[PDB]
Amino acid sequence: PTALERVQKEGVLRVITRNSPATYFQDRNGETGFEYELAKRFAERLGVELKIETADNLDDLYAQLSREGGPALAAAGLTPGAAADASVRYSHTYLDVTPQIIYRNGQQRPTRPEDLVGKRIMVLKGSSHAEQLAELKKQYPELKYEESDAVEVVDLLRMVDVGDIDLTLVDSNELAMNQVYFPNVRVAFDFGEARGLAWALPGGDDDSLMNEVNAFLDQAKKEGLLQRLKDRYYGHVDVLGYVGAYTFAQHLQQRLPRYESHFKQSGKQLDTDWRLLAAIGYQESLWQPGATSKTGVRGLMMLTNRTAQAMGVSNRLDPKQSIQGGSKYFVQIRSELPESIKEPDRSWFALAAYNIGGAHLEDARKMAEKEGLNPNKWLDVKKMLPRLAQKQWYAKTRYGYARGGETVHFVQNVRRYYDILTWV
Ligand SMILES: CC(C)C[C@H](N)C(=O)O
Ligand SMILES: [Cl-]
Repeated sequence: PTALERVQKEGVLRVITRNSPATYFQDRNGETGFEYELAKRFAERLGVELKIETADNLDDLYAQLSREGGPALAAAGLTPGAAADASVRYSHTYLDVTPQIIYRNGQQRPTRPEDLVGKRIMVLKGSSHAEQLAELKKQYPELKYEESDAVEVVDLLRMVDVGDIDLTLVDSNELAMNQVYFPNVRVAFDFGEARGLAWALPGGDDDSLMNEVNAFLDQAKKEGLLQRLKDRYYGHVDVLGYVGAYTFAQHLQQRLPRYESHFKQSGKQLDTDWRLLAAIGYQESLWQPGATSKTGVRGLMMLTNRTAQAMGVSNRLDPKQSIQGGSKYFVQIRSELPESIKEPDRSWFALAAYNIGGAHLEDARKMAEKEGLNPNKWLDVKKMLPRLAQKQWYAKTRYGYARGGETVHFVQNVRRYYDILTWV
C-alpha cells in the first residue's frame, strides 16, 4: 500500500500542524488558518476528509511523522532543513518569507549580526531559526540565545513587545500577521533571503503522495490561491499600511477594553458576532466615542442624526448607545436584504449597504445581473461596486454615481479587523 493509496482507501488525509492562527485555529464561525485552508483544499483535491492534529512544539511535530499510522504530512509554515536528516522530506516551497530579526521600537537598533552579541534572545527549539543562530555562533562564539520548547511565535513577539527579551528571529509573514497585536515590535534587519515554506512528509523513497502534494501546490500557484491566503492571513501590513497595523495594535490594547463589554451585550440577542460589530466600530471611528466628522456622522459607529433618532439613541456620543443604535442598524439592514441572499454573503452585503445604502447596493446587484453574474454572490457584486463611480456605468443606474471603491474598501477592512479580533 502506497502513501497515496492509503489515504484514498482510508478516506482521510491526516495532517499535523502547530497551534496558531497562522496555521490552524478554532472559533465560533468554524476553523481557519493559512495551513488549514490549504491542506483542506488538498484533502478536497483527493476526495478525502481532512483531519488536523497539533503538536506541542516542533521536535514533537517532526516526531509524529516517524510514528506508525501517524500524520501523512506537516503543514505548519515550516521552512526546509539546511542539513541532512533521513527522517523528513519537504515539498516544493509555496511561499517566500524572509527571516527577520525583531526588536522593540526605540531600543538599541541591531543592524548587523555582531549586534546580536550580548542580547537576551529567544527562539523556538527545533526551528530553522534556532539553526541559523547556531551557525552564527560558530562565527561569533560570544553569542547567547535561548531555545524554548514551551512557547510559540506569538509568545516570542509578546516578549519583545514588553521587554522580557530584547530580540527574536521569526519569518516575515507571521511578523506581519502579528504586527496588529504588538505595537512596539519592529524589524531590525533581514537575516537572509526569502527561503520558502514547505510541507513536510516522513523520510523515504515513496512519492505517491509527495508528487500529488507538489502537483497541488503548482496548481495553487497557477490560480492565485496561495496569494489570496497570504493576503487574508499575512497581508495586514501590506494592506492596512505599516502605520495602520501598529496603531491598530495600540487601539486594541488602549481603546477596545473600554467598549468590549458593550460590543458583547449587543451581540448576545442580535445573534450577531460581537467581533464583527467591533470591526464596524474600528473602521467607523477607531473606537473613539467622541469622534465627529464634517459630513453628518458622530460617535463610535458614526451614526447620522436620523438613524440615531430611529434607533432611539439619545446621545450619539455615548459609547454604549452608539454601539446599540449602530449594531441594531446593521441588523436592520442585514434583515432588509432580499431573501435570495444567503449567509455568509448576506453579512458582507449588509456591511456594504451600511456604507453606501440600500438604493446604491441594489444598483450594483442589478448591474451584476445584466453582466451575467450572480447578484446574490458577494464576490460577484463587489466587482460591480467600483463601477458605480464610472461614467459609462453610473449613467445606466436608477440612482447614479456612488463611491463604490470606498465601499469595497470598507467591507474588506471590516472583514480583516473581524479576522484580527477572531485571531487574538
Ligand atoms: C519558528 C518555526 C515555528 C517556523 C520555522 N519556519 C521552522 O520551520 O522552523
Ligand atoms: Cl470582501
